[PDB]
Amino acid sequence: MVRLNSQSSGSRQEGTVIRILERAIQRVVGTYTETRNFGFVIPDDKKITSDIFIPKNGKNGAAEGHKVVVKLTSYPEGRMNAEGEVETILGHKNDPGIDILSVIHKHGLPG
RNA sequence: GUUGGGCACUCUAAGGUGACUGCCGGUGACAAACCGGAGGAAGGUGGGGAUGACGUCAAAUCAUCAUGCCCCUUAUGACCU
Repeated sequence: MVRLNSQSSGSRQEGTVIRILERAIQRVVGTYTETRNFGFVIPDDKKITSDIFIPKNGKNGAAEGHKVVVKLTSYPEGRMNAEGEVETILGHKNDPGIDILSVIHKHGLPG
């Protein structure tokens, strides 16, 4: 649900998200990255602007540069990013056919 | 510590070493960089003080001092209370 702002700064009508009724995204594919004490995953859907925090026990074997599926445990809240767990490792992002395989996982196509 | 007690530690202060993106992940010209690893007291210009250029104000000082020419020169010298 979106509240309608009285003033628009442009041609189109502006609005603010007041409430979330239904959550669409529950899985996110991306590229895993390893920091010192925690992971992240950079989402292939760039419409997800924020990097998904992976806690160290959610890594499940994912190395640097591996395309990974990630299940959302939490959503973003304030300035905190979304956290998750690596559900699947696809492989490395430079391996032939992982590009397409990443698509197959992004939509949730049958294996 | 008061005393014997080597003197360990601490302190004192001479002489050294120590940080360099050096090394390791990513990233990116395969480089630089950047992001984050470690190690270390210290992390990415260690932190402070010291040491700049050519400037102009005929800026200020003859009550720092000195000073060419003036003036005072039994006083514009000097001494006391």
